[PDB]
Amino acid sequence: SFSGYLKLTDNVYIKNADIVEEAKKVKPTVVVNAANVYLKHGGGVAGALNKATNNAMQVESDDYIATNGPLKVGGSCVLSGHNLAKHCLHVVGPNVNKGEDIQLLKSAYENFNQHEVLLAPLLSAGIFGADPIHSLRVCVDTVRTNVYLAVFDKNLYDKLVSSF
Ligand SMILES: O=C(Nc1ccc(C(=O)NCc2c(C(=O)O)[nH]c3ccccc23)cc1)NC1CC1
Repeated sequence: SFSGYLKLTDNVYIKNADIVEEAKKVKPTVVVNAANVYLKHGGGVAGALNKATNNAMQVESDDYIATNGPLKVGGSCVLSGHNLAKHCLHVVGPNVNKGEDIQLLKSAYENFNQHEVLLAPLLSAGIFGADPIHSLRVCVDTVRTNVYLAVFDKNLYDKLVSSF
């Protein structure tokens, strides 16, 4: 099971870890991907998860978009977790670097409530441009199911814990 996580609330836990390595070790029921609306997994968490699947995540994602069209910002879809998890919940948080509305971050975290337990990154953080301290606050105030947050950067992890 999940190990070495610091407890933040009744249901939110956090660890300084690479979500790829965490997923390979735990093989959770659900791993969250920090997706974009086109499911083009180029960089950040999405690029790293896709690379770990040997591009199988991108092949499945392209078939999903060809059938269904793009997701909405704040929306999600459930696909295979391949070699990382039973399922991957692809969630689209707003990308501040593309000018998207930061109020959609709460809608993005609401997708997590459809799953009892998840391994996840902070949405809209990293290359999506939002303040990770804000993202953690919205996560704690929105998600009611059990969420295990993996924060790649050690210095950001320490700041997130110390300012919580
Ligand atoms: O390449 C990797 N891992 C690996 C590579 C990159 C990341 C990463 O961009 N993280 C930042 C991030 C966070 C976060 O950390 O809060 N949230 C986000 C939301 C959207 C986009 C990005 C982020 C994460 C993991 N592993 C290989 C070597 C075995």
